[PDB]
Amino acid sequence: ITAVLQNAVMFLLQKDEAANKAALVEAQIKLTEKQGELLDKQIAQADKDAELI
Amino acid sequence: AAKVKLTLEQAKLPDSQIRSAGFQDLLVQEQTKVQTAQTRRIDQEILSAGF
Repeated sequence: ITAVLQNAVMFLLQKDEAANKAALVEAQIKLTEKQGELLDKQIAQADKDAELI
Repeated sequence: AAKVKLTLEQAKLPDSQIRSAGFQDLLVQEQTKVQTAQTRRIDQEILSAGF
């Protein structure tokens, strides 16, 4: 009885927010994808900018 | 790149063009004006002596 009670209490508190955390993580994954693309644009932009100096 | 072209044109034309044209014009005009002033001084002195 008591061990089952303790496990259920542990379960309810952490249950819901875990999925939300995972979705947040994958959204951050897409965000990093886009930042990488922007920096890929950055290198070529600077290289073309080279000779203005 | 547009800014680059601005820089290119401004460097190529203005500096050298102004240098050459201003130097030649100023030197020639200054020499001519100095000679004319000396001649005018001589003529004024001659007129004053005659007076």
